[PDB]
Amino acid sequence: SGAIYVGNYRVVNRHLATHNDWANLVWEDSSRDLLVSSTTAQGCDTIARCDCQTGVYYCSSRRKHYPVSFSKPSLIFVEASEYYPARYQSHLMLAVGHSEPGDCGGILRCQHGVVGIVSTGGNGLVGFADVRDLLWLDE
Ligand SMILES: C[C@H](C(=O)N1CCC[C@H](C(N)=O)C1)c1cccs1
Ligand SMILES: [Zn+2]
Repeated sequence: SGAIYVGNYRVVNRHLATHNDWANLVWEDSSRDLLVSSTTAQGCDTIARCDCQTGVYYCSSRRKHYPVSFSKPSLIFVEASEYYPARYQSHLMLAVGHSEPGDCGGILRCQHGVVGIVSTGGNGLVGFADVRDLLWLDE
């Protein structure tokens, strides 16, 4: 569970999107595990516009924030699940750290703002769906 609220937008994991999210759809990318829906209320999360590779993420399965070094967004293979078949997920960043099913949605932040949200995990690794390239979220 977890979303980013910037302007009139809500950024969630596509596999966790609700009926309301789909009925108020703006953009969705299955390959990125991302969905953006429209909100009535105005959001105040600052999206980072950078090439930072160090940050801090929220881990609900531990109730702790964790500093991580993370990779640059890229096509990483992700194993089959009840939401998607085996495939390469684009714009994915990996870090050594704890992630469990229930942790998707946790925000990764650097000094510049929100970088992305927890999207994958397992094997002592955590994967983040990057949002920095989505410049339309600001306007
Ligand atoms: C094993 C599972 C995972 O990697 N999944 C399932 C949920 C959907 C993920 C995806 N991005 O396709 C893959 C997770 C462990 C920790 C957080 S999610
Ligand atoms: Zn940054």
